[PDB]
Amino acid sequence: LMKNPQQDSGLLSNSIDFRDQNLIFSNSGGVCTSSKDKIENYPAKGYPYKRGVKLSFGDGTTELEVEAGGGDDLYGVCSDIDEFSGMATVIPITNNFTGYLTLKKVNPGDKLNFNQHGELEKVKSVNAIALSKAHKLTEDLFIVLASVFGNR
Amino acid sequence: LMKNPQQDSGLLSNSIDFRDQNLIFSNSGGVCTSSKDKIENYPAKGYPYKRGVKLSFGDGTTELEVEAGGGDDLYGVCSDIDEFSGMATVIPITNNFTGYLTLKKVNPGDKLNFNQHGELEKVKSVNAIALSKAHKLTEDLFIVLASVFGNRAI
Amino acid sequence: ASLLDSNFVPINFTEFVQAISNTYKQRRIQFYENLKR
Amino acid sequence: ASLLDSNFVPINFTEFVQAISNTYKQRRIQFYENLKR
Amino acid sequence: LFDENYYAKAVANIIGEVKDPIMYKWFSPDQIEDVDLQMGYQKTVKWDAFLNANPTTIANEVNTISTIGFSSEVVRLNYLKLQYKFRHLKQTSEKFYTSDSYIGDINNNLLPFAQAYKLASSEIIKLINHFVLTGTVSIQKDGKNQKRLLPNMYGLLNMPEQIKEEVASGDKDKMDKIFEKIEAGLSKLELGDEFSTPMMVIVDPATSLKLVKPYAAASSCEKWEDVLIQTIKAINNREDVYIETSNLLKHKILIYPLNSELIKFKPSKYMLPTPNEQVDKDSTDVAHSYIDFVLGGLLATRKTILQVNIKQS
Amino acid sequence: INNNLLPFAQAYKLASSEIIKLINHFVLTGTVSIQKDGKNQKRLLPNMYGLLNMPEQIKEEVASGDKDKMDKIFEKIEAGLSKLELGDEFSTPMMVIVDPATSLKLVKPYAAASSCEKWEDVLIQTIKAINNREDVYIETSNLLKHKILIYPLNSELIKFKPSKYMLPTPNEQVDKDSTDVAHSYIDFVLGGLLATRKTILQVNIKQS
Amino acid sequence: ELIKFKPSKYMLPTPNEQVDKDSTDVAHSYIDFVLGGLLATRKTILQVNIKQS
Amino acid sequence: MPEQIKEEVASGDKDKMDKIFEKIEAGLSKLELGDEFSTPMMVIVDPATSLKL
Amino acid sequence: MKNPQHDASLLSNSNEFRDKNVEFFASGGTRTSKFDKLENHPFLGYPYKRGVKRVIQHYEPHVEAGGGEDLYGICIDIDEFSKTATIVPITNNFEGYLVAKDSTVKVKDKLIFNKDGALEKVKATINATALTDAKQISNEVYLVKVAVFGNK
Repeated sequence: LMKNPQQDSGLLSNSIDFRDQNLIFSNSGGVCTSSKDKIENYPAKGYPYKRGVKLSFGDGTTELEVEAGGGDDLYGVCSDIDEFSGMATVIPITNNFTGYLTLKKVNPGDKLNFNQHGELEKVKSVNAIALSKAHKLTEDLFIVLASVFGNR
Repeated sequence: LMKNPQQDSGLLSNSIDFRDQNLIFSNSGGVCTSSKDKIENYPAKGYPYKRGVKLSFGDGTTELEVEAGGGDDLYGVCSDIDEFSGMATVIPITNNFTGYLTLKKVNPGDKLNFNQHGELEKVKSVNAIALSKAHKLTEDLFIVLASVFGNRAI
Repeated sequence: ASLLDSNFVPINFTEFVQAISNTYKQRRIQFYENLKR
Repeated sequence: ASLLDSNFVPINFTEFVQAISNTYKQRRIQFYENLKR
Repeated sequence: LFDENYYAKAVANIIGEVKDPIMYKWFSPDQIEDVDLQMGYQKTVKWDAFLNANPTTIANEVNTISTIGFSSEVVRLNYLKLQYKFRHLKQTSEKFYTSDSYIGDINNNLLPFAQAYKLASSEIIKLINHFVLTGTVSIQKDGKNQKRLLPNMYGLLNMPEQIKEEVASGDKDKMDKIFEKIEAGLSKLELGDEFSTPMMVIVDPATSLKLVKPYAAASSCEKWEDVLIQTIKAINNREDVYIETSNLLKHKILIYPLNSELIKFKPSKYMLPTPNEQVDKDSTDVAHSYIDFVLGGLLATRKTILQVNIKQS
Repeated sequence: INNNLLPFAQAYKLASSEIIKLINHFVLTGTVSIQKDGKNQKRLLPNMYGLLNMPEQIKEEVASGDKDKMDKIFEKIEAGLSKLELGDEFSTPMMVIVDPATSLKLVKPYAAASSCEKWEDVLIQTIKAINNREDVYIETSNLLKHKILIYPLNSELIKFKPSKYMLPTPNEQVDKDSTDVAHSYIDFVLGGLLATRKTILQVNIKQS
Repeated sequence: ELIKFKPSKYMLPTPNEQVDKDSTDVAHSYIDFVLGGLLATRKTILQVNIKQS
Repeated sequence: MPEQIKEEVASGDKDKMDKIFEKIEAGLSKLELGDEFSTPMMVIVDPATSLKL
Repeated sequence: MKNPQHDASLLSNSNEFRDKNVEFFASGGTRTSKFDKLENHPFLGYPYKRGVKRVIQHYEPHVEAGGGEDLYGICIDIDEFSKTATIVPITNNFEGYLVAKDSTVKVKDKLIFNKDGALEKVKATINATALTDAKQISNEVYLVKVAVFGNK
């Protein structure tokens, strides 16, 4: 549940190969990015990293936040998190995105949709297309290369 | 089937008038272009020039390509092609576009949609509005000025 | 080298053809000089 | 012009790129000079 | 320029640490020639003659005589421009990100421009070496999801019209079977009148391990590597034979001559990574930079490369 | 380029090179053909033979199952060398011509394998056993195919008397017309190999 | 500037070197010429056709 | 030469010089010489038109 | 078209002299006489190495691929710039490689030109004899060596 946990080790690790080196949870942002992409930041409730987000409102005392969600509430996609400030970098749904996102625990061409917890699942509204197959990072953590290009 | 006229011209063009000199197939891009527009390129499959495109996948040996198409598979519009490298310039459907596009073989204000061959036709899923009447370039080729702004509801 | 110059002695048929072409060009120039519109 | 000689002063990015290319070629030549199969 | 462009100054002060490409070892100094071109093509014209029929016997009267035909071939080499983008810390903001013994944010993986450029250039050079060896561009170990390149863009391992031998899956452990396939391919090679040249062999680590076993009771003096060197010397007229091991290869052996007349590598002078002038700057501390590089330019003659693939099924 | 037309000098050079290759093939094998299969052969005159088809010589045939056994190959070679009859001209250098595959087989260590000696050295010693310890030369030709040819380099036994016009020579006639295309002709003469009987050893390793 | 004629320098008739000869009194000769090379700008030539129907 | 001014005189008016010259005026108006207008002009006619002129 | 070797990816090897002439660029005939009549005609289409017919329509008549009772000659060479085809009239015999319909053509077979100008196994209209088996060069291109010596 951390983008880049910090732990010391007694040994260096040799990077033997330069291929399939980017399939890690700490790889933030998009695989292919434009300089004209619109990027926002919101206070984060929970850990919406690599997940679709929705706007959540309090009792008015504090400002609105973003939490993991989908369906009809999908506001954007969280692509980075600064843990010191609790800030979530959000790409709005009106802007297309290409990158690795959390997948529900799927092959290229299958059309995906966001669920209640902000995870991708095989099929309504979101335009999500799988560009690869599922990759298992943790026993419960699966990622997939997806293309988000708006709503139908 | 080519961005630039295949046949070499038999005369020297007369550069006198400034009006009605842009209704040509070699007019790449858009009539009104913003410096903040997001532009991508893709390996071209076929000749999707001035047509709506979709993402095409194969066995997986090579990367995905873009080919002329529309309907529920619409991903963007192709506004330029580099023939040497086979590169198609794509403007994502999430970015609004205004320019000349191929029309199926129509008056201003008519609502249009993209067909299976990436051609605009009079109407459902895509917001496209014609800003002029069809201009005939070839006996089988017509272009129309259109504004495409996202995907509509229902 | 033109056929107008009598001192011109061609060596081969290539030189002869070149001389014929030069003769045609010189005749055209002379015609435009003589012509009085 | 090469980056190996610190006396080189690039005026613009074009000369900078040309200097980079020359430096790469010079290092290739030096590698083959120091190569012993 | 260096009084105005910190990024250019940093590139000039950091370019030295980037190591040399390892593909230089696979070629001779006379086999590499630069071409001044970023994207485009180069052409070469070669003429050839052939006999259309048996010769004609001249006896008595005859005017229908067999003919000798001629042909021209144009070989085209394509060169393609490619680019990568990377993020880094801004120079003015580096002071707030310095630490006790390092500069950069470990939590967010943000780096100074010089270090980011050096690492990115190293990765790009690895990709270039992989292309030059195998002729494909991919970032997957499976080798799928490849980039679609232009035609007439090949590597040493996928060059068409060359000798290709396959060791069966059940014989992958038998070095004698592997050597049988290698010998068949060496016999089928056609070097012509340029045969007297040093030869180059590239092998995988497993094959390198198999080469040190004694030649087959087993011989007590000579190894399979020595036998291979003698066999290749037989066809290259006792010239030098160089052996290299590459972790890029997997159960494949490449044998080819180091002669410029048969195989020539004409890379672009801008092939190796070069910084781009454009820098993305916002009101935050993150900036972006671009690296350009050019791929293409391998030319070879027909039937001059032996490619042995050992099936692992 | 679009019509495959060359100037006369370049066309002549290329045609002469091809014809010289054909002449070399005839001299080595005694047949004329432009096919790799060796079929559709031009019919030649009698008393026109090459080194490989010269009649009344020694012929040895290695069986298909033993194609890889260099020991069986050498057994046949020794039998043929015993059957050679050089008479009083035996003290002469000898010449061996092999195909590339056999040339590759000849560099293996002699067979357990023996150090310091190869099959090539064994063959040279065996031939020196019959040519009065004279010189032995080995050549590789891709024109041969699973063949080994051994013969003496002595003019008293084998003599090549070619015509003085054997190599390509231009003809005087040149076809001309109103266009830019002309035609030329090249002449060459084949024949003239003389050999004494039972002085050539031909070993054929059968594959099928 | 508007209309220019760039003929080949071999446009006008030129004899050919080849002459057909026979055993009779008749021989044959050849003449070569080259066609093409007119260049004009658009809308600079007026062509009036009087229909004689 | 394509992309040039073409005018047609009707069959019933083939003997009316006023109609022919009206078509000539229309074509002359539609001509586009640009800034190269200060140049001599050439008119080529057939014998019948020369007779009518 | 006519010369498919101008898009070569690598240099060819010119050491061998056998099996080097069965190509689509081998224009002309295998054996040619100085007294062979050659006629040049305008063409429409791709009549290279095929039987041709005259088409009369206003322009002069042109030649195009054809055969049967309409056979006029055989096209042996083309100039692409001038779009002109060199034709040997059917009254003159010919020996050379010509386009065949399929790969079922064998030696000694009697052949006929079809409507596309391709040679197919068989009364007949012309005398044409196959001297070799059909040889594949492209996936749909077969050439066969044929002696055409008049009409039946």
